[PDB]
Amino acid sequence: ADLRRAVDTALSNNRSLRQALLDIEAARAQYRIQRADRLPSINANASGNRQRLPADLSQTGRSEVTSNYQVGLGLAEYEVDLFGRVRNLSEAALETYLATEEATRATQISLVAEVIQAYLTRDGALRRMALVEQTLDSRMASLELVSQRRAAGAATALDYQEAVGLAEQARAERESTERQLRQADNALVLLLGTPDAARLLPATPRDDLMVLQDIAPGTSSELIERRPDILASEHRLKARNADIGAARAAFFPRISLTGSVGSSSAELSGLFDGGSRAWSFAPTLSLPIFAGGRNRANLDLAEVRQDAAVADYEGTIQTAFREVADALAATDTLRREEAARQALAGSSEAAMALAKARYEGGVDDYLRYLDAQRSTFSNQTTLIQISTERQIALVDLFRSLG
Amino acid sequence: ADLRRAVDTALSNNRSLRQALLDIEAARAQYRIQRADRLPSINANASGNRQRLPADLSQTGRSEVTSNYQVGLGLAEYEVDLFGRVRNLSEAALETYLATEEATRATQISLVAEVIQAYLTRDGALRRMALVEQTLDSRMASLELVSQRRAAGAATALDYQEAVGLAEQARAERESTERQLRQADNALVLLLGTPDAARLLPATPRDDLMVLQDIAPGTSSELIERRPDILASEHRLKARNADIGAARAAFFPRISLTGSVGSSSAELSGLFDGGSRAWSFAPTLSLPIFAGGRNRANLDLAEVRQDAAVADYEGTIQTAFREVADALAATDTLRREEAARQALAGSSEAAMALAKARYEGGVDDYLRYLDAQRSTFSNQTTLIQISTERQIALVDLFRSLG
Amino acid sequence: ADLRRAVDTALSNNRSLRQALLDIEAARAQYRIQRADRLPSINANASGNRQRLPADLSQTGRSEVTSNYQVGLGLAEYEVDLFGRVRNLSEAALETYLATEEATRATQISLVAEVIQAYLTRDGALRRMALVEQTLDSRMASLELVSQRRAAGAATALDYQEAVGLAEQARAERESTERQLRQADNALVLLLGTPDAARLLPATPRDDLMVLQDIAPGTSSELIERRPDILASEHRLKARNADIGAARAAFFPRISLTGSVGSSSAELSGLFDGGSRAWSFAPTLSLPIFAGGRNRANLDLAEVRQDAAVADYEGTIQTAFREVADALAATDTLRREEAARQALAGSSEAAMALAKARYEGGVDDYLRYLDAQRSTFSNQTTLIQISTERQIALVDLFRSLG
Repeated sequence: ADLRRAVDTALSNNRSLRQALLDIEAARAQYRIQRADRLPSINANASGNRQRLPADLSQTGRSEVTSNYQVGLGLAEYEVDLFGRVRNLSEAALETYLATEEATRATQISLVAEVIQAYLTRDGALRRMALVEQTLDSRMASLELVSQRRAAGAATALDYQEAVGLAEQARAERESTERQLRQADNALVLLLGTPDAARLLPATPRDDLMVLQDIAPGTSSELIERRPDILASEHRLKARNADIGAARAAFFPRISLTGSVGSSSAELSGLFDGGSRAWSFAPTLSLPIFAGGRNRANLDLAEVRQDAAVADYEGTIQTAFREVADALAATDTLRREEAARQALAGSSEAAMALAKARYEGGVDDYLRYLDAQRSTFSNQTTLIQISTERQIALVDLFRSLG
Repeated sequence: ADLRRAVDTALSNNRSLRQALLDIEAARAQYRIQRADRLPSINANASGNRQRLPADLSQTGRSEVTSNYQVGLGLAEYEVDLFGRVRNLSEAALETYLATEEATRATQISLVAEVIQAYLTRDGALRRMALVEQTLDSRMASLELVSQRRAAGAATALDYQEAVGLAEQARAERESTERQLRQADNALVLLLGTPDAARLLPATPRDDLMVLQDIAPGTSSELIERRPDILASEHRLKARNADIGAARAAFFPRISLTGSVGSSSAELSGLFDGGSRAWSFAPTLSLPIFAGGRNRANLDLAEVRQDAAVADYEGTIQTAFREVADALAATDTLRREEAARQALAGSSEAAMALAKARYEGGVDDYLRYLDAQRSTFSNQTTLIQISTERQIALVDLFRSLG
Repeated sequence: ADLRRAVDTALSNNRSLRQALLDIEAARAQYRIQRADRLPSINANASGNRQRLPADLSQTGRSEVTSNYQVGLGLAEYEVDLFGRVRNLSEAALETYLATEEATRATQISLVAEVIQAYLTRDGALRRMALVEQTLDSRMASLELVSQRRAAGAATALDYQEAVGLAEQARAERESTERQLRQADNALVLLLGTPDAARLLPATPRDDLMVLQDIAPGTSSELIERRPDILASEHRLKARNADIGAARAAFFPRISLTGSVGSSSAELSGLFDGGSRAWSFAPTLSLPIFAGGRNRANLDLAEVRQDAAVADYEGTIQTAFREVADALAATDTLRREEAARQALAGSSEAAMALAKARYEGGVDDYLRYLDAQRSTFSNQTTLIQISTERQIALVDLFRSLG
């Protein structure tokens, strides 16, 4: 329940997700930029050229100056396309935008998985703190009791020293778990991206289930169509195919019309006089009859780049298969390992029942009971470690499946 | 033996390796592109310009219309190079291609190293599974025996509980080793890059020698001459020197030759008529007498980049030296460590022989013999871990030596 | 004291630091390139064009050939700016240079941190070697003593075997510590960057204070004003905020002045004749009245990029906060953990003193005294790991604080 709230807070507030969404907007931006090329590029051109062979003659000087002033609209190099290398670049940018969309979706999924994993780590750390704190209390009781035994003379100073060492070891273990818990809290507050994230998280552990325990892997073909990074690789491959199309179109002759319409006169005063509405059409065909590789090696470059995109697609698919298979193996083995560790914890708890029965029966002293307590609580905390690690493995499996 | 088969399968099928050779074909294509600039670049130009000062007059209107149609060949701004800045870019691309060749060779070497290391890890994991399976069988034997002793009343429930806990601990250990083995298989499958990779590997481990156990490091100068990434950095430094040459050439005047040949007429009907075989010839000397840093800042940028390439080359040399030194230290220490661990395993085996002699002699019960079994089994698997890690260290040493 | 010498050697000699400094020189050069655009770009242009409708007529042929030769200076497209898009690019280059300065400062401080951490690791490894060497000596002494006891028939071969195994385990531990020490030495010599770096480091550990033990974190705002990476992110944000200004200026009309001055003649002989001193001076107003998204998408791309820079700045702030919080938590918990471990080491020391008193008193065996020595040396060496890790945590806290 709180996982959903934390994930919502992250998606609303995490900075890396905002960066990814802005990458989305920028991909749309250059897609629009490239798409603008297909449409006419007409601009208002107001140019005045003063050219003359002798010197001086400024501001209507005494010479044969020709001062042309061309003011009007100009079609700035339209490229009508037989194959649409402009169009090829256009849907190449479109494929880049789609790949960016898939990549941002993958980043969102990864951020959610990190949030859940850090949450689970924090919960496990809280449980381990309860366990280690009460184990240190058990060691303190044992140390005090051995201290009384030595004071009464029934114990050597060596036993007091070893009890002191055991208490120190318990303190060091508690310090290590405290450090782990603080690191987990800081990681969570970073992932949530809000300075009040320490207020949105519960202060105590709970035994409530948080993530679904059984997840069906399905087939590899389904994973191909659902995992975002594979989709991103597919879209990049499509973009590289678009680049191959552009390179192929570059072979063929390119025809461009340069147009203009406006006024022109030999003097500035006649700029807005009748009879100067000039125009210029200039269709031009360029075709390199011998490229020398200038156009060909571009084609081979695009070809090999598309092949590299194919290889990248295959490699990403294989990596995703590797990752999901690892997650499945980890989840299965960890389910069995947690079953074994739960059986072990139950065994130590049975030892608790027996040792307590003996102690209350006056057969075993308090030292044996406390030793049993420490044993069972060590077993319980090494159970919590495995449970947390299994939950993290489940989250990784969910992330891998998309 | 099967290691070479796995390496062949990887080099034939690995997707990242195919990506590397595709990067080499791309780099070669890029060099071809840059080399095409040195050779003449002519193109067939067919242009028709129609211009007139008043408006309308479309399709031979009544005015002083000026229509020009030029159809023919044209040399598009040849740069006659006194310093060969085009040539400088040429062998800069060539050095980039050679550096990419060295980098791809290094990637192939790394792929081989990972394949070998993963395969060794799989072998060690198989041995560890044998070890842990028999350790768990020992634990269950002792558990059943203690269960019988409790049933007969000769043992407390505490002993039965601790035997249960030990069996659970062994089961958890077996689950951990199973997880490790599955992950190793998955990594090997990914490295081989084929869905049938599980058929190219043996289901059982072998004690045969696998990789050469002693490798001579030689001298540092040799490591400079053989290691592929060092060669890549050297070729990149040579490329940066060629860039410095190009920037120096940019200071000097450039001779730009532009020419054309074809037909020109005032009307469309007269394009293919006699007496229109026009031609152009326009050499140009572009030399910026005051660059303002436009050409000088390019220069110290190139010199700074060449110095940075020098620093990178030295840093890569030092990194390779660190890697080979680390690999040598690891190999030596691990040889001695495996000697110690083999001595320890032999010691546990001798203790096994003595405990078995006692048990068959009727002096020690079965529990002591089973305890000796578990002890020797743990020692033997700790030996296998060191042996596997030493093999991995040898492979890392080979990889770092090129 | 030797830390200052080592870090000075690093800054003088480390190849990655020299790489960063050459990166600053490159960034300064790239800014000089961009700043050169604001200033006039004049060009000594010497061009000769020969064009005529019929064929042949080369070298003063018999036709209407026109041979125009222009030799002289030329102002190559001065862009007088109403908003300063060139000025905006200059500001962007300056911001990039400042960001690179902060990044290089960050690389320097990180290099210092790694040098100090490696040096601390080397010192701790030396202490651990002393400890493990004497632990192994104790194991060999116990092994010899048990061997002599067995030879006299007072011990079973089982005790000899277990003593042998213990000695082997101690040897394996010694090999592991030797490997760690060698790796630390190699890392240190790589960080220092000189072949004679191992000459510059002492071969013995020392107990003096090494870095300041208490460091005050201060406020978050102060860290915002001191950490180099956050300053680099701020400068990159400023660069993008100049890019958005450049894109905004791209909307507005831009004026270019193309000028020239020199000689013109219809024949080569008359190039240096009187009255040929010609010139041209040509306003051009370029303004796209209908961009079609060509400029508008550039504008929103700049907006999106600046927003992404804002997100980057915030994310880096949060990352720095996470790092300093982790460092503080680690330092505090590690201070308490080292206190506990020192108490434990003192406890084992007192236990060894008691065991020695008993042994010299003839009550305890030499085996008991040797075991007490081994226990105290194990506690003392596990103290050194905590102390070294605490020192490394302090260095990390210093690094994260800038």
